[PDB]
Amino acid sequence: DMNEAKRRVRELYRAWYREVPNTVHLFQLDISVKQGRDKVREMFMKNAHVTDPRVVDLLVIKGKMELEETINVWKQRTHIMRFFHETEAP
Amino acid sequence: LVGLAVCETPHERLKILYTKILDVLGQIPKNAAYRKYTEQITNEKLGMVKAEPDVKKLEEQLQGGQIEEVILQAENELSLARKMLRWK
Amino acid sequence: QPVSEVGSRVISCDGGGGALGHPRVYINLDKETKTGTCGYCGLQFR
Amino acid sequence: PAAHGVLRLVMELSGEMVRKCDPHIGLLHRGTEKLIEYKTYLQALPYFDRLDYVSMMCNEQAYSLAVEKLLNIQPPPRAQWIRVLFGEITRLLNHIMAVTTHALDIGAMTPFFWMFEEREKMFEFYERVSGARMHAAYIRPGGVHQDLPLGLLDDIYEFSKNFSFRIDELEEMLTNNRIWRNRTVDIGVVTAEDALNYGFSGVMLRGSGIQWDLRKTQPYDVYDQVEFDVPIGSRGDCYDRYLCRVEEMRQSLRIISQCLNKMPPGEIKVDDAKVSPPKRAEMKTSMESLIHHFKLYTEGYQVPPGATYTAIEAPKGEFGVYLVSDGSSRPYRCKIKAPGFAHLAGLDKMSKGHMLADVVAIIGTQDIVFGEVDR
Amino acid sequence: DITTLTGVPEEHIKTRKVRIFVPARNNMQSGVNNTKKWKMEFDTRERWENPLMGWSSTADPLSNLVLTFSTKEDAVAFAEKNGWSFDVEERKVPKPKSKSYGANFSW
Amino acid sequence: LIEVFVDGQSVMVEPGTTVLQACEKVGMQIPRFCYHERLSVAGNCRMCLVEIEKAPKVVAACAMPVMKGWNILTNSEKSKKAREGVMEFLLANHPLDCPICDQGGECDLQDQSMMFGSDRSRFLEGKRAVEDKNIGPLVKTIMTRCIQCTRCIRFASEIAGVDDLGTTGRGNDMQVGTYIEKMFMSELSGNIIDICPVGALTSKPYAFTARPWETRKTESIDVMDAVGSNIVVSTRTGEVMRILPRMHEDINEEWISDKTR
Amino acid sequence: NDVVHKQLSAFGQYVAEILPKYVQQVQVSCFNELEIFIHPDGVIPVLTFLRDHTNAQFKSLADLTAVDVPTRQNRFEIVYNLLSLRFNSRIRVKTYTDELTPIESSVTVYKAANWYEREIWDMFGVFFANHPDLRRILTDYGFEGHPFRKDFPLSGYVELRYDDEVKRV
Ligand code: SF4
Ligand code: SF4
Ligand code: FES
Repeated sequence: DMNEAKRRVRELYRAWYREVPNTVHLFQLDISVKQGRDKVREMFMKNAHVTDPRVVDLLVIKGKMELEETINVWKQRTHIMRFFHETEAP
Repeated sequence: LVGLAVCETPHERLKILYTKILDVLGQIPKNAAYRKYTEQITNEKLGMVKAEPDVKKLEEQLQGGQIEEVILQAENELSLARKMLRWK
Repeated sequence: QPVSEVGSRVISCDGGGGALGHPRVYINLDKETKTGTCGYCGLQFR
Repeated sequence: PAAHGVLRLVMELSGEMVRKCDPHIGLLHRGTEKLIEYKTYLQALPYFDRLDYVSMMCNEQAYSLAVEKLLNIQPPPRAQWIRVLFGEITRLLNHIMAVTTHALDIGAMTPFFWMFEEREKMFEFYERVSGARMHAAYIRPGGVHQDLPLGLLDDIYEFSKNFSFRIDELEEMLTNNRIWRNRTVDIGVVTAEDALNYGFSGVMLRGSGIQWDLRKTQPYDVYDQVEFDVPIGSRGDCYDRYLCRVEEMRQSLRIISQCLNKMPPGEIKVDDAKVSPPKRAEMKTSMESLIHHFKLYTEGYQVPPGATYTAIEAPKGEFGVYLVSDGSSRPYRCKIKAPGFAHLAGLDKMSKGHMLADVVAIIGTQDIVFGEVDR
Repeated sequence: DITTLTGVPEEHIKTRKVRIFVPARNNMQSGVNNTKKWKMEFDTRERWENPLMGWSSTADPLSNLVLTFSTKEDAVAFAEKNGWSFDVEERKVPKPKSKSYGANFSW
Repeated sequence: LIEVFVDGQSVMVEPGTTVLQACEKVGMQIPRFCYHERLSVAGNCRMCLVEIEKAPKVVAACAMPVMKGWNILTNSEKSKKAREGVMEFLLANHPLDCPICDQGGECDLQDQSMMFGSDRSRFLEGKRAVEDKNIGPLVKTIMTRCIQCTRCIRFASEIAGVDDLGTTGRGNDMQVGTYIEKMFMSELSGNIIDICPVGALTSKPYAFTARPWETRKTESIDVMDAVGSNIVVSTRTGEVMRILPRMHEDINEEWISDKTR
Repeated sequence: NDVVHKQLSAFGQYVAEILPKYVQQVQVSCFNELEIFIHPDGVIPVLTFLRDHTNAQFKSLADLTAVDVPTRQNRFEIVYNLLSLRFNSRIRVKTYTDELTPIESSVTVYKAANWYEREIWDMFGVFFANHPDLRRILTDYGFEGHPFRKDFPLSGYVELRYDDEVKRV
């Protein structure tokens, strides 16, 4: 059931949020240190209407691997800067 | 075989093998045919075990190169039976 | 190119040589009012 | 240079010992299997050369078998003799490349240049029959492409008789060279059963002394009619695998003799025009010929719906094709077993606690090629 | 719904539609084989021309995609699992027809 | 309604109705040319021969109506030898034109040659070939590729209603071309370009422009008329190539106009 | 050969009787390839015995293929080749799976399947339970959508390119 999985995702937000300044530091990202956090919150808003049982936990499975990668310095400046779509024409 | 380790006087260990076999499978209800076949060959092979104190033709008798491995095959069957009833 | 002519009737044009030109095809000559241009070769006949 | 251009083995090394190598393949995942599905059978064949590219012929042979079973069709015998013959010259190619570059990784430098002269002379043969120096899309599902030119077999003879001195001289620079011995003799042993659990294939098995080998075991061609000695290893150290590489080279060199001595006259493509395109002299002068030509190249041949797993003794190990005809002319799914994939999976178990140079040598005994791993 | 699981950009689960149907026989053909079995074609989008060489350069991610099926209900349910907009169309088997060589010779 | 056995299984088939229609009802498909529903049956082009469960000689599938618990082995070997037998005859004269003939992508004759016809040639003489008969702004007659499934005349006399074109002569040299130069214009003249079995009759305006395996085949409806007939428009990437009718019982049924085409 | 078809047939019957809590059917492809079916929950127990002797000493996975098909109540269709050595012969068990149901990992039973779990996970949606470490391989980092999903464009939805204004791909 839901809610049991929502706590998981909150835990995940804690992990991401706290990790972010380390990400900006270690990666030498020049994104505003806030911006990554906000963007995290946004990505968390992207599926903020999913309602199926198993699908959400599956969502935190696919959510683990990314912090799993940034913590291991897997991915890179390019790969993590990728989320901001900054080169796109409006 | 590099992992294979030489084991003198297999026969004793063999008797422990087939006995542990028949015993651990001894809990099988007659229902499933597994007990039937596996006992069928088991007792046959073991019959050869008592029948063949010598090793040099013994492995010409079990029809398996290096009986020294197949004792571990039976060892696999032991944990196999350990699984058979967990599977019910 | 000059238009090739033969007093017979049907002729076969391979485009020059055997197995180095276009697939063998026979150009009919039922109408003398027109030349018999080859399908692939592009060589007229009459 | 030791990473073969496409490996990212990140590892948490200590002072200089490794603690765990962590391979990250996919650095050359060109994405093959998705592409294959959209292209008809005859148009899919080249991908296989593009796979284990060092061993370009045996892959083609693996495929053409994989189709002929589905298609229920048997090559004229001469074709089978070519298919084994170049299967073997390729056997020599991969072993040359393997033993050599494995030496180059540990700095031998020289044997390399002594051998690639020869390897170039072998590419003169792919050059001669296929028209390409390598990636010779020459083996066909129906059997074989063009017949080989008259002037060839004596030429192969003249080379093959003299190659053995070369391999031998190589062996004089290596097998006794006790520096080379010390570097590779206690690494990296794998338990003979533990190999089997990981599904190691080909030489990586024989090094640990298990008897198995597909050419003797489940022969697929005229291997019924060739005689050769499979060289079992013992200790399972890189050194034994090396001697297996060499000895298998000599044995292939035995096979070449027999194939040269029994190479029957006859056709080479299968008679069935529904599958094998008509010869040019014929297609240009009779209707059905031209039509089957046309449809074989337009739509391509259909295959009965079905599924299979063929496997053959590719030099690195068994090469495995699982494919499923939908009945259409485009195969539905074509999973490709890559023997290297399993090996490289087994590596980190095989290489814990070993010195960082030794993991480099041991990558080489795995004789892996990443193009095959990433498929 | 599995929209989050697929990495597909929202644009193409939204502003376009699938168009399930059983394909019509090519009429030049007299054959019937390819006719049967549902397939799940998507709608066409823009495709312009390469300024150089005149190639038909194209933007849309997934124009060429197409999928066979055994039953229509399975297809609709399929797209529903994907959360897809759809345009189901009827199988349109020809009516059986009477034929008679001798009716040609009534009088 | 009579019971009848397609090769094995029983089928409660409609009374009378041709053996062809029976196997059509079980869905197994007999090789065909001259026959065409929405046209008329004819005994020429005996590529439809099939073997009776017991009666020694094969009969045309679209001829004999089924009756009285018949069984029919479509896959019977004698049937197959029959079909190869005929196909070699059809291919004994059809000109080596596949690469240039505009019908080349999907000509039914090709596919029938693949599925059934023996692959080796064993004709070894000289094909007949014949001069063209010019016919109008549209159709590109070539003949020679003609196989005398009369079909097109059965189209003309029975639907277009014009009977200007027709068969001529006997034995070989017999021709489906109309005698006399006179042009054949009609409002259903376009549909024959669809109906024509091979490349013997193909649309001049579209000619050479494209190949069948290429074009995408969108489904829609005509607008030149409010009649609203269903169609398959065909485009070679970013540009329309050719139109074809899409069959629909309420309207066009496999046909289409001509101004729309 | 008739012979092999016989032996595989009888052996298929043999296993069919030995453990029929789950063998849906033991079809023999006529070109000598046996292949029993399995209820998806039943993967571990079958394969386990498949290593375990009776004759089924089929050690070493050859592969862990994952055929896809858009139809069916559950689309993805997993397949396991296997090889026995002393009796030199190959069989091929296989199952089926929902887009969402987590079937268990089979790494312990066949030993050399650790890489495959990761493969099929990143080439498909399907999840294997009791797997020590599923993670992406054969892809880029992010990338997201599984390929080989039988849908999903080969050209994908993305591309990299280097951009000087930001000095980065
Ligand atoms: S159309 Fe006429 S010519 Fe072109 S291929 Fe089919 S049959 Fe041969
Ligand atoms: S016209 Fe069309 S139908 Fe009549 S014969 Fe020539 S090709 Fe066959
Ligand atoms: S349709 Fe039966 S004879 Fe041509």
